[PDB]
Parts: sequence; C-alpha cells; structure tokens
Amino acid sequence: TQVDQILRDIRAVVNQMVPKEAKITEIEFEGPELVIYVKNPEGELIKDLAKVLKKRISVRPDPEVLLPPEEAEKLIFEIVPKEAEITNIAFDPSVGEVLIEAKKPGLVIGKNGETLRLITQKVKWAPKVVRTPPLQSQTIYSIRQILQTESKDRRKFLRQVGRNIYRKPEYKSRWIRITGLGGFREVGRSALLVQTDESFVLVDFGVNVAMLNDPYKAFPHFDAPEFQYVLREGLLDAIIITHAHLDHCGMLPYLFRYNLFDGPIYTTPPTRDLMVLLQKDFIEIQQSNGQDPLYRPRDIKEVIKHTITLDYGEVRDISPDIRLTLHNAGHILGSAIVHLHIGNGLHNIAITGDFKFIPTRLLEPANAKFPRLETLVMESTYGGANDIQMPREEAEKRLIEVIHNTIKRGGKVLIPAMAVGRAQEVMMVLEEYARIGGIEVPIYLDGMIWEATAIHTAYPEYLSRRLREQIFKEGYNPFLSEIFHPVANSRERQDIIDSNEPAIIIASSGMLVGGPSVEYFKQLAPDPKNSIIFVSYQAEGTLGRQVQSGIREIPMVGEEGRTEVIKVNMEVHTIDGFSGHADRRELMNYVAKVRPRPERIITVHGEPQKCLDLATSIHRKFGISTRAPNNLDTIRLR
Ligand SMILES: [Zn+2]
Ligand SMILES: [Zn+2]
Ligand SMILES: [Zn+2]
Ligand SMILES: [Zn+2]
Repeated sequence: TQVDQILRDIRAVVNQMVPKEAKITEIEFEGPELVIYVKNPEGELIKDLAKVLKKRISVRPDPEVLLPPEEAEKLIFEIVPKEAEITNIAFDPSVGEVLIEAKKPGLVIGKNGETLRLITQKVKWAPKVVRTPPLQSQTIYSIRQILQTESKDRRKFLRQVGRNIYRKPEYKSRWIRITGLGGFREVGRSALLVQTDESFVLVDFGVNVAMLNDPYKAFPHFDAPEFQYVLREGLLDAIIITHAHLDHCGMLPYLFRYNLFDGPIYTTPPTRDLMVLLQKDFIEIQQSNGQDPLYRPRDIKEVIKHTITLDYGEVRDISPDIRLTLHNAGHILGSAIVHLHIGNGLHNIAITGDFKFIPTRLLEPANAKFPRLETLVMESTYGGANDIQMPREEAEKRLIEVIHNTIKRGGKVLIPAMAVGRAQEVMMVLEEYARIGGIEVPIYLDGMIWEATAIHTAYPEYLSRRLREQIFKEGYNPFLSEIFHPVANSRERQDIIDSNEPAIIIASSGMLVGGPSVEYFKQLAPDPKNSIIFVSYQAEGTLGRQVQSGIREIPMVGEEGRTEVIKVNMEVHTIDGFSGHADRRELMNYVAKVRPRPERIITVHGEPQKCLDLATSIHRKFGISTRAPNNLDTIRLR
C-alpha cells in the first residue's frame, strides 16, 4: 500500500492552495473521499482544489473546535425559532455533523439560508435539517443512536477504508471476471463476486429462506476456493447491496458473526434501514420457532457500523480500479441497479438486482440510461415466454372483486406479503380505493409491515414524484390512513382470528415461510368462508407455493417433532398484477431500451428454464450475446 506516498503529494498541493492562516490540522482519506480539517471556517475553493486533485474533497473544522453534544444541543433550542418546532436533534461526530429535525424546517434552515450558517458558527458543527417524518421508526431511531455512540469506531473504520481505496493511484485492470456464488439459475441467495487483478467486490449476499433446512442450498458457496481465498486473505474490498430483501442481503451479518469481513458495505440509505429491519425480523422469526438464529443483533449492529450510504447518481471510488454508481431499480424503496466502472471503462458492468420497468404506486421504472456499458447482468424471475403478468388495473379489479365476495360470505382475507415490498404497494391500492368509499371492513397490518411503512415516509425522495409531494409537502399522507390497523401483539392477533368480524389481513411474510402469516394461514385455512390471496412470487420449497399449487392437505412439522396436517378449504387466489418484478414483456423491453446497448447480457435470478429461455430469447430477438450461467461458473469479461 502506497497510500501515504499519495497523501504526501496531496498534502503538498493542498498546503499550496489553502489559506495558511486557515490552520489546517489534518488531511486524510475517510471512506470514499479526502477530508481536510481546519480550525477556522472560511467556499468556492473546494470546487477548484477538488478538480485539481481529481478527488472528492470535504473540508471541516477540527473535531476539537466542536461544542459538546449535551451542550450545543441547548444552544440550538436557543438560536432557532420555537415555531420551527424541532422534534428531534442528533449528532454524528464521525463526520462532525448535527442532524436537526423539525415540523417546520424552514424557520430552522434560515428564511434565507441564513439561520443555517447562523447556528453553524455558534457550534461549528455541520447542520443538516430534516422535515419531521409523519411516522416514527424504531429502526431509524435505533440506527441514529448507534451512529452517535460509536463515533470512535466509525472514524477509525473510515480511515482504514480510505487508506484502502487509495492503496494505489487509478489503475487499469488487466483482467475482469464474475463468479456466481449464489443466485445463478435459481431464485435465492444472490451473491456475485467481481474480480480484477487488483480488486474484489461482492454484489449482494443473500440467503434462500425457502431452503433454510439445507445449508448447502440456503447459503452462497463459502466452499468456492476463490471466495475462501478472498475472505481468508482479507482481500474483499467491498460489498454492494442492491436492495433490502433477505435473498440479497440476508447473509451479510453472518459475515460479521464469524469475523470473515470488516470492510465497507455500500448501499442507499433506505436499503440500510430496511435491511436492518428485515434482518432483525428474520432472526426473531427463527427464535419464535424455537430454532437457533443464524446471527444476533450484535452482528446486525456491526453491519450498520460498516455501511457507507450513497444516493442514486453519486459516483464513488471503492478501490483503485472500480468506481460505483447506484441507480433506481423501481423494485422497492431504495432498490438500486449497481453500475461498476472498471479500470479503463471499456468493460463496465451493470448489475440489475431485482427491477421493475413500468410505474407502480410507490416507484418509477428502473433507470435504463448509463454512461458506458459492456456487460449487463439481469434478473429472470419472470423470464419464461409465457410469464406475462396480469395488467395492473385488472389485478386491482380482481382484488376488490375477491374481497367483496369473501367479506359478504362472512369471512376474512389473508394477504401474505413481505414486510417491505408488496405490503406497501397493496396498501396504496386499498387506500385509493378507500378514498372513493370502498373499504368497509378493517385492514390489519401484522409482521413489522407498519414499521417498514414508517421507513418509507422518512424517505419521500426515494418514492415516485407523485407520492413524494403527496407526502412530505402536504399534511395529508396515504400510509397514515385510518383504515390500517397495526396488530399490537399475539393476543390481538388471536382475537382477530377468533372474531366473527370480516376483515382484510396483510401479514409478513409473503411466502408463508415464517412470521404471522403462517399463524393466520393455519387457523383460517380450514374454513371455506376465508380467502388467501398471493400477490408475490412463490419460490420453490415454500409453503406458499404448496398452497398456491392447490395441494389441499399440507403437513407441517410442529412442536416436539409432531407433524400436523392442515386441511385447506379456504379459497386460494393469485393476483400477480402487483409484482415488484418486471414481467417477460418488461424484461424484453428493458433490453430494447437500455442504452448504451450492452455487448453481452447475463441472465440470473430465476428458475433454471426461465434464465435459459430469457437468454435464448434475447439473443434471438436482439442478436446480443447472452448466457444463463450456473453457480460456481466464472465468466472472464474481456
Ligand atoms: Zn427483491
Ligand atoms: Zn430477489
Ligand atoms: Zn468489449
Ligand atoms: Zn389494536
């Protein structure tokens, strides 16, 4: 590592373009950027010295000239209008920045950007105002508490990452290869290893909850020689998470449990929070089932401490020959398409993760415009030629149809859905339907769906333009609808089931693998008055896919090794018009619209035949080279 020889040349030109009166106390790399500390604020020299050094710079005051938290926290409630209504105020010393939250962020941000600098001087801390979210999230609060109490660790973490990213100047890769450790010709445990002769980055690291009883099918291949080498030698530069779902980020905290990695995890803020929530959710579902969890809160916590967030469009160097950029995937809040600029730029890779290419209630179609692009890795969940989804609006009509029939017949509607994803989407469908007077019976929300929902309201900028304004700007907010009733605990859950009142029940998780939805299913499945509606992809080996297949008698190993058979009499429906996955038509259209036209396309994340079908179809229609690799396949990209 010749990092300090690089830092030496920087400290030379910086101490040549910076006011020597401006007592520079330090210059070092912290995360994906150069930071210059100075005890003397003050502009437009950053814009320069930055484009001169060809690096991302950030000037700040020495952490010493910063008024303590418990102190400057009262000086602020003094220097800002009481009408500004400051709901919360947090600190993040790892960046010397004060996060100020208020219902009326205008009177706190300075009626002329003034009060912003007004308080900035009185405490030296970097102010950042945030409009109070309409719903408070335990997850968000928890992450905030961790970031201000772990300041010591993170500041050290950011120095290590920085010295690592710039272990050498911009390098042109000699070779590039991608290895599927999981998620090739199957849905589950997505894990792809990007390799160059200088770097190693992991894109996604999921688990296959549908196959939890089989460690050989549930986890990415830890037995891959190249991967054991990368971990054991400490060569993994980074991990990039496309989105919050467990089959894309679920094994991430396992890596910390066993101290196999302590580098950076790059992802969008919404993803960092949703991920943390689904991971906590996961290990709790396991314990509530009497199983030993894959990891513990202490590991999920380590994940948070090792995560560096980027918003879409932010280009960042994550190693000597790899620059990252995230783009909207339109799958779920915060979902991204990973774009890796590698070496010379003549062999760039775009990794789709899961994506949607038409608008939905919460999101806009995936980005299809990139700078330079040679290889496109895309999902195939609906890759079969006949995998056309039901039109958005016909699905809505079908849903309403079914709810009416069931609610009349004196029954209940069970809609299994993941905490994040279809839950929110379906909620919007029922909410807009409520506003015209269609919701008579109550709508219960079980399985952390409400907490996830809270996270959405805190990231309006990651929602579609339509819903963005409708949220933060207006006082009215769709999720806040009085039609949704969060299930408080196991007693109420049981009350709900025993009660004779018809109702709509939306509960995690989406494939009946675990969580409240399995309880509802089991106790409601016998009565033919009830209805269960699948609105998401049912993976192979899930109870959900069994029910969906029509199997009317399902065995379930219960407590004390005794198996129990649930008799299925309730109505089984499938409405795929709410899917977060691009359907066959969308996938093919995506390839058509993507620009620049990729020289190669690799199909993944889909049942075997679907991956091949899509790959064959893309080649036949667009004449582009394609391939549906197997796990453990490695493709050299030249
Ligand atoms: Zn997903
Ligand atoms: Zn997925
Ligand atoms: Zn080429
Ligand atoms: Zn209640």
